[PDB]
Amino acid sequence: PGTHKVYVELQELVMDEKNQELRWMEAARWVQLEENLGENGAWGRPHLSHLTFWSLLELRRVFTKGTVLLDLQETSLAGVANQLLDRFIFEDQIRPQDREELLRALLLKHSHAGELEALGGVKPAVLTRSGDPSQPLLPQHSSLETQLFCEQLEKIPPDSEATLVLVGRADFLEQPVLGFVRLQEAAELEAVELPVPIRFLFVLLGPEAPHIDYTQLGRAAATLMSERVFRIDAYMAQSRGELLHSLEGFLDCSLVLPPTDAPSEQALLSLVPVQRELLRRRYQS
Amino acid sequence: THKVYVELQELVMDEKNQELRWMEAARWVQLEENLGENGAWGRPHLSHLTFWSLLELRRVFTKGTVLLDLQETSLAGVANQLLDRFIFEDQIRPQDREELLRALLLKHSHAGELEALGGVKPAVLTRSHSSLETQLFCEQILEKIPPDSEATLVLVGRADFLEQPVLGFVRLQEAAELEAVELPVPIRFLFVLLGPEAPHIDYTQLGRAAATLMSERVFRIDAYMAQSRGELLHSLEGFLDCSLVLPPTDAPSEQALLSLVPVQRELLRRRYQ
Repeated sequence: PGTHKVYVELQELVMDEKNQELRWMEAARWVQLEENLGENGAWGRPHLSHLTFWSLLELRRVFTKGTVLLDLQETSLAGVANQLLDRFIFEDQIRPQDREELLRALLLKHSHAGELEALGGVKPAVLTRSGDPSQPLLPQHSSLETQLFCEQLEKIPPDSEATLVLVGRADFLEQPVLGFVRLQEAAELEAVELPVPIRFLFVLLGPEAPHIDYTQLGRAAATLMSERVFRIDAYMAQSRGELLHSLEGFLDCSLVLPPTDAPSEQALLSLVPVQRELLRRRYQS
Repeated sequence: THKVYVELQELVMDEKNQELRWMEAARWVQLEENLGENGAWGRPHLSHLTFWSLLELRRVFTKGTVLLDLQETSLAGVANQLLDRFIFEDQIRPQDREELLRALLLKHSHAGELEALGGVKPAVLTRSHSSLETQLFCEQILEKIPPDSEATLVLVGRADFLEQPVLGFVRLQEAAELEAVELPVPIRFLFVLLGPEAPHIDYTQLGRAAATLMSERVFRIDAYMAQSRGELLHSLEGFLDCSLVLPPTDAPSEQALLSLVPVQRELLRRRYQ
């Protein structure tokens, strides 16, 4: 009752091919393991969530100055978006001119995998000063997980609550912004098709910047939400400082594996004690 | 192109005489080997890195002091030019120059001499917990080094009088066999990481990150043909692009690490092409 297991969904602002109207569509989901959604429309193989260094860099940077709304007494996604944008303006995260377009982007239709066969496809999109969507200026890199696992719901616990992670690109925004919202009571939103109530909202919006991949940033946020210690801390957090402390503990026990010319598959096994001790340090203090 | 042998040395004190000196801490030939207490080299292992180590390595490399094709054959001249360029780039004050020169010119001890010293303890420079790798690999060379190999020396120290952490990257015009520091192969690259006590900075981890960076073939080639600090920075950004982070997870360790094999093989496909 105090804490629940968390199902995480990552959704990205994308362009559909048939009508060229930008819409929210899920890209990956976390039920104790990450499943990615390919271009064909079938979920890939579940796998352990590996994070890039830059994604964790940017997650820490946007979380340090991030906006958090804890125990927010609201039930609808529109009201939550209104409150988050008001707190964004209060914290100088966004300018008041950005509010109308950010709101109009937040209540777009949240689609799922079932619409991929109906629609022509999905393409990455960037939201402009007006309502028009654009083609991203920075070079496009295909998703690594899509290239690895994609190309070829009964596991959800009954008392689990959902977490929605929304990543979007907006060229008119001055800097990337983080929005973390914990609802006072878990509420069923139209954003998630599943009958799992929503407790947490992750909103990561920003302009195109070097070393910032918003898909990878959303993956890092979702992996952090799927971590047991951070999940408990987010449930019990009463301020942004507790979330930041949990994130520092998360990064202290993260294992960074640098490039090496010879992947032997046996020198990798030499880091089993390292992984065990890092998990011990994460679980103890 | 040359094969590398990286050597990490740290500023320490000896119990018997309380004298500051540079002590062997780890070496890189093909995998990382750490020196623990009692003077026994640990098991060879993959050079895993911490998030904060690579963080601060990038931070101090961005403001790094880079000397390339330096025409010196002794450690004293390299140190003199390095602190002169430190003063020129305003990394350190001119008053700390004498003390830093005194520190960089202390005796460089090695594995064989550790037992005769009656122990070695970590030290911090004044102006006047055990390592994870030791805990997990050390509780229990010339043949391996290729003939046409050149060595890298990573010098790591703590100096409270310094205001900020300072990185100095020196590349020699010709490989030199320094008399002060004895190595099986001549020194070419010289990493100098100094600074005060600061949050999220473990200087052992900074030196390990620098040594792992220098052991990487692509960065080694780039530093061989680098002509400015920007090229080194770009190679470091590519290194971090290919860097993979494993978050703390409850999966079984063997399967958890084996899942990273295809991710690594894809992540390094165009790096070595």
